[PDB]
Amino acid sequence: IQRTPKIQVYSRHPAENGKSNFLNCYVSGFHPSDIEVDLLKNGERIEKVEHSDLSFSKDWSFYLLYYTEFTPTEKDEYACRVNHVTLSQPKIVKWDRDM
Amino acid sequence: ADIYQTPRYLVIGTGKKITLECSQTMGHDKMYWYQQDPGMELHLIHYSYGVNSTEKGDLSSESTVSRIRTEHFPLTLESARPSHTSQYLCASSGLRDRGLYEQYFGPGTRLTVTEDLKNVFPPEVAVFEPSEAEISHTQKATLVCLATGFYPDHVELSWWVNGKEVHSGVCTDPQPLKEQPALNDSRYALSSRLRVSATFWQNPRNHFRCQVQFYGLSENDEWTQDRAKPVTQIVSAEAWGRAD
Amino acid sequence: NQVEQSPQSLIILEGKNCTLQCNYTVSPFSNLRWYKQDTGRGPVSLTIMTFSENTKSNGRYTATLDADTKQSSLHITASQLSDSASYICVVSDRGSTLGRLYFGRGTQLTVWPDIQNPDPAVYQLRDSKSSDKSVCLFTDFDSQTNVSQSKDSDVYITDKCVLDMRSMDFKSNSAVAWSNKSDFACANAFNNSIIPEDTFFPS
Amino acid sequence: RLFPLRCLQISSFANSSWTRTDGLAWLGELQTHSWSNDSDTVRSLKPWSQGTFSDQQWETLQHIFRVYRSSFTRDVKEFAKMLRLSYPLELQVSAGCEVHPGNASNNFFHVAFQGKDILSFQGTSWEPTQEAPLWVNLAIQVLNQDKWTRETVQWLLNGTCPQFVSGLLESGKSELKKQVKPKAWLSRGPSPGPGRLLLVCHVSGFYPKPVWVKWMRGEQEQQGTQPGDILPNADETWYLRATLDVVAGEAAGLSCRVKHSSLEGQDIVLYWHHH
Ligand SMILES: CCCCCCCCCCCCCCCCCCCCCCCCCC(=O)N[C@@H](CO[C@H]1O[C@H](CO)[C@H](O)[C@H](O)[C@H]1O)[C@H](O)[C@H](O)CCCCCCCCCCCCCC
Ligand SMILES: *C1O[C@H](CO)[C@@H](O)[C@H](O)[C@H]1NC(C)=O
Ligand SMILES: *[C@@H]1O[C@H](CO)[C@@H](O)[C@H](O)[C@H]1NC(C)=O
Repeated sequence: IQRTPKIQVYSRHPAENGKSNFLNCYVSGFHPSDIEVDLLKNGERIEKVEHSDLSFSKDWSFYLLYYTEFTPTEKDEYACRVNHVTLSQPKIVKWDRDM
Repeated sequence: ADIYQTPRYLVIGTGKKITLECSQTMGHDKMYWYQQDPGMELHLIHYSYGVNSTEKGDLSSESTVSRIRTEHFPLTLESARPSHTSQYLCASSGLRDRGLYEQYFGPGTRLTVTEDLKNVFPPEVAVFEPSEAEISHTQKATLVCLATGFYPDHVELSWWVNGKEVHSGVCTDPQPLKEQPALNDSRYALSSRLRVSATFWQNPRNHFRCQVQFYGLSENDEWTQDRAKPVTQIVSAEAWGRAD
Repeated sequence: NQVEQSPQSLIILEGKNCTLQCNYTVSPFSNLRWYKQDTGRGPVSLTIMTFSENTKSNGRYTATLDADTKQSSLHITASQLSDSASYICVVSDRGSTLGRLYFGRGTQLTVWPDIQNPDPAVYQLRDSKSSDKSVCLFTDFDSQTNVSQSKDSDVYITDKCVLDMRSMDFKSNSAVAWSNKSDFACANAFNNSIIPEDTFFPS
Repeated sequence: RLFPLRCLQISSFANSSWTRTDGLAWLGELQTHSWSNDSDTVRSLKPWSQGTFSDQQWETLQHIFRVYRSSFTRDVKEFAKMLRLSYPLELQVSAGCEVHPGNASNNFFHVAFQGKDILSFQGTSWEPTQEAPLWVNLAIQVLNQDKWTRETVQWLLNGTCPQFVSGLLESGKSELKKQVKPKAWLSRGPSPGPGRLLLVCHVSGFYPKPVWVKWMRGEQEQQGTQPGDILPNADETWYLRATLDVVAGEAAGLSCRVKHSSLEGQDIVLYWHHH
């Protein structure tokens, strides 16, 4: 327990209802390496979610890009659940279309 | 200078505790403990990186080591059984000069664990005088020394001329010969020869003595036998220069 | 084992050369060492060479290394009796105290006296005033003779032993035979041994 | 030219007998190599990952790593025994160099224990960092005996590294100069106050990372611009967000301006309202 992850969710392209897109969840200044990251669709995790190889910033903290393929709809909300030895309960950050 | 061990030989009764002492002045940090059965290779049992560090080796033995002072690396054996009868070798690595950490070994401790102590016997010692025949043939004379009936094979024979230890003209058997070979706990025999000039044997001033340093029991061990407690001791026999 | 030595044991005459072999499979290899273990004593280190270096000269002993073929030879020049010893070959998988040492099971070398002027004989040694054990001394034979043990619980015979009179420059083998039984004399004490046809027996 | 090589390593050790040491390599901002603890080899992630280096030069290196990994993992395990370190462990290494114009370069090899610096390789030896605990001096002793490892490292930093980057630079030429044009839009996040508004400018899809986004009034700069982090896209591009806390009645006229290398003279200009 030293540096705690956080945790930014964003899109590759503009949000278009019923049009293919990518969802990026970036994490993000943590330590140690043992992170465990899930992407939620209405509260339920996605099977096909590829990432980049885990790497560390100059300050020795780690970071990961978690990306998926998805078609945004206004009836559906996507989220990113991150769990790590630092924070007690698994932290969730919603994807905000507006911000 | 150097690394040290105590004692050279140790015989203990199956059940008592065992301390094997190892000293090292060199200031070396890394230190080893090795075991060696007559003939077989060396097996590493314990090793210390120095300081306060003690680790097991590639052999899973019963002994424990401790390292509370750089200079000291005592091996302690709690149970003591026949299976522990070996030679035990202390060592240390540490820079001497150029770069690569040489390894320096102790003189070692030969342990022997017996089922009962009344197996232990000291050595009886005789000296045998050169023959008239040899003297007039080779112009030389050869004293022979017999150490007989000692168990265990825990002995250091030495030759003494005029009260000083001598080495030139001496032979002592590498292998102590077994008295009763077919038996499992036989006592031992050991022969040595000091050879000197015919003239030197003929001077009555010249005094020859053969002495055997037997490693036996501590004056702390249990003893209920009728005979004399076979303790650590020197046994001697001598001879005066015969006028021929 | 990962460190193999050849030969197992060899016998050479004093003042002659000889070469001992060592092959390893230790990976990663860093350094090879030669240890001389005189009987009933601790090993003494002689040479340490690295992947880098190919020959280390320690007085009369000289080591060779070929990290290419994972092979190291040791070479003794003008050998003497004090050479007779087990020679251990050790390999380290690190260039610091942080590595392990893999030991060979050793080559057993024996050096035997070159006796140019031999004179075998068996002498009856004057009995001690205590021990009524009659002691026979086979002596002054060259090294091409072996003394066989005969131990019928009543007769004792010790292996041959090389004695060095440095100040006269004389070296002599010897075997000692004794028995506490009356049916024992030196005229036939040895007999199990193949002793020289021209051995001297006095009366 | 800001194109340094960063050879990076993450070693784990959860307890006495579980370990993964995965690594990677960066040339500036791009990932060139990927070294998973499953693989015997370092995987090459680009058509130009081998510089001018021959297959046999690359084999020489491939071997040095394969040995380094395995040797490392046992050595760390022994240091734990030697230095009395409790076993949730985390080791990292950052090694490489950059090539300046003219003659030479500067190199580096830093290792870190539980995210704090412990030692670097300086010149010909290992050196402990200022803040480092005392048991480091003991490890550093044990390391500086190993002349072969020390000289190998020295050769890897002074010699191999800058020969490799020089190759990587010219055999990656066409991809390092490469340009990808950014796209930008406008949105409206939660209003920071009562009568106010939060203007939000998104920008994503640009490969030369060094970018410039600022909200502007009358074509000339304005101060309340609050830029975000420059976050990574899936397809090795970048995304920047920029927000302005303005009063509603003067959102009219405001403008998001984007200066990136892919755009020549012309810049990307977006006006409000056009959300
Ligand atoms: C720098 C890289 C060069 C640049 C060009 C290549 C780029 C290629 C692109 C791919 C990038 C891949 C991702 C990056 C991976 C990490 C890169 C870091 C470079 C690794 C340096 C390699 C050093 C090689 C030395 C080595 O393997 N030593 C081995 C083998 O040596 C043995 O065997 C040898 C024969 O093979 C010799 O006989 C030797 O005497 C014997 O001891 C040696 O046994 C040890 O592992 C030495 C350790 C080395 C690391 C020190 C780490 C500090 C740890 C202390 C921290 C305390 C921890 C307390 C809990
Ligand atoms: C990492 O790879 C090495 C290579 O054999 C292996 O020993 C180790 O167990 C691997 N890590 C784990 C536990 O997944
Ligand atoms: C070592 O760690 C792994 C998890 O990383 C665990 O599954 C395993 O049980 C641990 N082994 C020991 C020695 O407890």
